[PDB]
This record gives sequence, C-alpha cells and structure tokens, in this order.
Amino acid sequence: MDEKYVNSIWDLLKNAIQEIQRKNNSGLSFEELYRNAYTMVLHKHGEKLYTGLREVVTEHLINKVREDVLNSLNNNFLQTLNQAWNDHQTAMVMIRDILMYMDRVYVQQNNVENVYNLGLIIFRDQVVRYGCIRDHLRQTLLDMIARERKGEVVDRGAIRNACQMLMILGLEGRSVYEEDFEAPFLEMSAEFFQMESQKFLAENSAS
Amino acid sequence: RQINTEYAVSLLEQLKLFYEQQLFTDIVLIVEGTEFPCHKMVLATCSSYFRAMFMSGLSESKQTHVHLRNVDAATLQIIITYAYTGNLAMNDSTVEQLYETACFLQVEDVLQRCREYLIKKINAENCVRLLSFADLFSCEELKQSAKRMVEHKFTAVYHQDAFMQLSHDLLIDILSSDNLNVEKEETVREAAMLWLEYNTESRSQYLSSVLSQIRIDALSEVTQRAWFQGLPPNDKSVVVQGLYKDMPKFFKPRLGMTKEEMMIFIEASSENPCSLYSSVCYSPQAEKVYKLCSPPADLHKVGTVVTPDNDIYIAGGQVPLKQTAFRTVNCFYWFDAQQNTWFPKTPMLFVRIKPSLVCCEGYIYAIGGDSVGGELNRRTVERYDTEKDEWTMVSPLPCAWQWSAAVVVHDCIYVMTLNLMYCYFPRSDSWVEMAMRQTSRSFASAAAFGDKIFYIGGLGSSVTVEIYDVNKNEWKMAANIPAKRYSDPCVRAVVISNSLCVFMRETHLNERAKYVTYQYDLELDRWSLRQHISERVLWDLGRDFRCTVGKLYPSCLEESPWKP
Repeated sequence: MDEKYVNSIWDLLKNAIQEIQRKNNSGLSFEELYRNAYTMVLHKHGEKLYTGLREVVTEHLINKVREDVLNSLNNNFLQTLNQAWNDHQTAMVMIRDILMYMDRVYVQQNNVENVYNLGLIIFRDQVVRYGCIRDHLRQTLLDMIARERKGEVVDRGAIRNACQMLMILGLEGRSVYEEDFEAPFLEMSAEFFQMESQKFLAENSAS
Repeated sequence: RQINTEYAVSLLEQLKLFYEQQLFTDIVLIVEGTEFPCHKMVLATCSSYFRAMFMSGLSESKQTHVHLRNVDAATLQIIITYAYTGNLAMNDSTVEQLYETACFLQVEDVLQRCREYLIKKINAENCVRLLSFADLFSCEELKQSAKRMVEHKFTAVYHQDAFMQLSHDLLIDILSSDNLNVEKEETVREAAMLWLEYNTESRSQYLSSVLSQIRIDALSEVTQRAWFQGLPPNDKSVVVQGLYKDMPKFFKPRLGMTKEEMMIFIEASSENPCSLYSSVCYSPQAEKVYKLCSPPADLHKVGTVVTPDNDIYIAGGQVPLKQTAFRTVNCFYWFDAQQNTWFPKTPMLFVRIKPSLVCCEGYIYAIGGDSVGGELNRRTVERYDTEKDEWTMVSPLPCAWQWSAAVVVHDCIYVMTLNLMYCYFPRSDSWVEMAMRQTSRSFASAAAFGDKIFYIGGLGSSVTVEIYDVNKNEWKMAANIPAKRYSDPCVRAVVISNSLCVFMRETHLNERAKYVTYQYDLELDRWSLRQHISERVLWDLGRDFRCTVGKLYPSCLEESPWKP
C-alpha cells in the first residue's frame, strides 16, 4: 500500500519492541502488531522485519547489558552477568518462538539462521566477545580457578552456570567455548602444574 | 526403534472420542463467534504456531480464551479434526483456504498434503490462479510446476481473466523465460500489449521493463504508435525514451518456434540388449533420429494419441511382474514436450492391452484393449476428461472386436475391425451401423485425413487399400502400393504436411529391413516416392512398434548415439 501505512506499522512495532525491552513483555498485546509485521515482510522488502529485529536487539543489548556489565565489573561481575543472560534468554523464549516459526520459510527460501541463533550470535558478538568484557572475564575466571586450586573453597555452581552459558552460546557445538575457555586456562594450568612438579621433585621423593 | 501400532490407533480413536465429547478443554479458540473447545497439545501435534501462543509466557499463554482472527471456521475445524482423528477430506474447492490457514498456522504436514493435491490438480482453467497463489505464498516447488504448466497452457489460451491481475515480477519472469510454446513471437507481443492496456497509467512504469524482455523485432514496428495513442497526455519522458531505447538486449529467436512435424515411435527395438524396448523418433525435415525417454516402467503394449493441442498421452499397457512374466496395469501418463519425461496422471478403471487412444472434443477415448473383465460387455469403452482429470464411461460398442483400430472424423469416433464398422455419436452417446468392407483384413492401422478414412494394409500385412468416405458411406478401392515382391512390408498410415503418407518398412529374403516412405496422391490414386530413409541414420525398430503424428523440439531432445 502507501508508504504512510507501512511507516505507521513500523513506528508502532518499534514502540512495542521498546516497551518490551523496558521489562514489559508478558503484559503486551502482540497478535495484531505481529500480523502487521508479517504484512511488512510481505510488502516489497522481504527482510524488513528481520533487519528491524536485528537492529532493535543489538541496540537494546548495547544500551542495557553492555553498560550493566561494564558498570559492575568488580561487584558480583559473573552473578550480574548470569542474571542479565537469563533475562535475555526469556526475552529469546517469547520473541524466539514467534520469529522462529517465521524462520521456517526463512530456512526454506532465505536459508538464513533462526532468530534464536541470531540472538545468540548477536549476544556473543556484543557481550562475551567485547573488546573489554572478554579479557576481564578471562582474567577473573583464571584468578578464581587458581584461588580454588590453591586450597581454599569458592563458589562452584556459578562456574557451571557460566560454562553452560558459553556452551549454549556456541550454538553449533564446542567451537567458541572450547577455544575461549580452554586456551588461556590450558596455559595457566600447564604453568601452574609445571611449577608444582618442579617444587615436588625437590621437596619430596618417589615414596 | 519401531512403534506399536495397536495402542497407537487406540490412542487416536480415544482422542477422537474426547474431541467429540467435550471434556478436557482448558483452551478454546474464539473465531468469529464460533467456540472451538480443544487442547493446547493436540494443537501442538498439528501446528507449529501455537508454540508461540502457548509455550512462550505471553498474555495469550495464560489467557484460557484466545480470539483467533483472520481465519475461517470451516478451515479451522477441518485442521482441528485433522489433528484429532486423522481424516483430511480434501475437496476441489476449499483447498485454497486450506493452504491459506496452513501457512497461517505453519502446519507442515497438511501443507505438504495440500501442496501435493495442488500439484496433482494443476490444469488449464486454474493455471494462472494457482501461479498467483504460489506467488502469494512461497511454495517454490509448486511455483515452478505452475510456472511451467502456466507457460504452456497460457501460451495456448492467453485469454484467461486472472492474467490481468498479476504482479509485475511474475509477468517479467513469465515473458522473459525461454520455455514459452508459441507458433509465432507476435502473440506474446499482443498479450503483453493487452495486459499493459488493461489498466491506467499504473502500467506505464512497468512498460519500460516488459519491453526490455521482448525481442526487438517488434519494438520498432507496429504496436509502438498504439501505446502513443494510449500514452498519458503531455508525457515527454516515455515517447522519446522508447525512441532511443531499443538498441540493446540481443535479439534471439525463442524456443516455441522449434516444433516440427515428426514421427514418434514407441516400443522400438532396443539398441543395447540389456533393455527390452525403447522409444525413438524420425525427423522428416532434419533427416535424423532423435531419442526419447523410455516408457514409464518400460510400459509395453500401450497406445498413443495426440490431441489437436499437440499433447501426447499413454494409456493401458503391462509391466513385467516381479521366462515369461507380465502383469497388466491401468496406469495413465502424460508426456512433457520440454522436460523429456512422462508425468503420471489419473489411472483408468480397467487395465488394457494395446488400447486405441482417440481424442475428440477434448476427451481421450480408449476403445477396447483386452480388458480384464470379459463379462457380457467385453468392450469397456471409456473416455477421459482433460479439465476435471477423471474418467467417465460411455456407450458400449455393440459388438466385441479384437485387434481393432479407431480414428476420429467429423467430431465422431470411427472404430474399425476385420469387416465391421460402428460410428459413435458423442452428443447422444449411441452407435450407428456403417458400411461393410468386402475384404477380411486385420492387424492394420488407419489415418484420418480430412473427411475420409484410409484403412491401409491388413491380414504379414499386404498392400490392400480401402478408402471410406464419411459423406458417401461406402468402401471403395483405389490402388495397391508398388512394393518389392516376396517381401513383408510393415505399413503405417499417417498424415503429414497436409497429405496422406505411409511409413512402410519392407524386408527381403536374406536381407535386412529397408525404410522408405511414400506420398499417396489423393486425386491421382498413386503412391509417389516422397523421401527415402537412409539406413545410415535409422536402424531396425521391430514389429510391434507404433507411429503417430506430433511436434517435438529438437533442442530439448538429444540425438541418439548409435552406429549406422
């Protein structure tokens, strides 16, 4: 139809998406708005909704979770990380199911990744693989695992939650998580146990 | 991992009883005031939408009442019963809305079922409608099947009203395609012109693109000033634009103008001994032998017919059962003139062996053919409907005949036997006695040329010719074909180039078969040597081979590699 109709449809869809991102998702009528978004991807542009989804998701992530992680890098860093992750994951669940059943003809004709995969990829690109969050997370996990290995006990369920989160973030298998976690931890473990063996060969005997 | 089917069906039928007896209804579909008390989880087993509706955590997940809109009550009910009991009563009318609601709810299984039904249902009167439907809903397989069938029957008809209401991209894809079947390149030009003139200036911007897909042989001649007459007033951005625009886009002839009158042969002698028989064709103009696809599942003992619309059909035949072993099947097939393959169609009611396929009034008539019944009505004559894709019985032939031939003259069916002849009147469905032949001959073929029936040969065969006139209702002798003595010619009556020719293969004593065709002079009653088929291109075909009139594309077909 006319450009005014699709412009109004997009404006109201953007308003609804912003309201959802502001912790108002479950309590929001969405049937008519999603039918309007379907009319959008049906009229001319066959990826308007998909593009708008990607832009809205990445903007919301950069505004909310990128700032939150950097603001609390020392106070319950991993804890707040996991909490924001679970919030983003239920946003997924809801938004996921809907635009994922839309990624049915999008894997039959467009042959692209599903919106669950799109959300996982954008979260990986904008949070975990950030220029500052990645190194900070690596350093803190190495520090806490070294302190645990020293003899004193620390939290252990949180590390399992983080590793499961990274595995889910892999989204294909053990490609990203294996490298990112193992390799620095591989080097740290190798150095630590080399030093331990060097100390033990001199401080004890073969008995 | 196998699955127990007994408790499977017990599950399904008890589920049906619960759907009919409303007990376990926590969710109800509110559609245009119609209550649909059902489950969230049988709707799971069917649909892939309600996972967004239920397993999400939205307002609709908690809502025990959902107002489903933009759907139909009948379509929703049939989808629901499809989910609950397992009966998908697919008719010929509600399939459109069925596909609409299946795409709405993203139900894969019913989508596949209705897609298969639409693939089976594609025909002339709904070709453009189904192509528009497959453009509206992404159904790429059905879209391609449509595109092809639409191309063919639209070039055939080009008068359906649904063509006017089509998207620009679909028209561009249709016209720019190299699969159009047209005797001339001017009919597509006028079709495009009438499509452009169908509406207001909304077609002006698409006119710069539709002409970019048509050849330039018509982009400088007539039908350029006609658009200028229909041009919006004072528009100086189109006339001058089209004045200097038709320089590029590489004029090239299309593929539809590559149909030649060729002799299609079936059940020819297979070159490789691994196969029983094969299908070949002779080119009266190219003087070559192009190969054809094998009959479906090596369907032997079949019959051929070519409609005035130049369509090839196969009916009857037998397949070797899984040493002599053969079982007769009533399967029906249609030959694709471009894809070089046999598309299956609706099978007959009774199996046939060597059936006489005759086309008349758009109906395919199969007369006799050694039916399996053998009851008092041992004819089992039945016609085929090309618009409804179904078979309807006709008036039985009064006398049972064996090894018979049939032709169509003056919109009537003329079946011929050893000495008797009966004419079928399709308008009243009755048989009338015709003239009686004075010679007892069988195992022959006849060709319908004009308003006369030419029964050539009969019994090997001979050179006896008896000409029958429909307006005169009498059998008369004309002459005998001059052939070499002490031979066994294999005569084949055929009509080609608006003349009655014969495909006669003769074999001498201790000599190989020789191929030669003759042109019979209608007014002089003499067979003249039209062309001699050299043995360097055509090899032996056999004895049970058939010949028919038709047009084929040398480009789509491939030359048969075989030594002279």
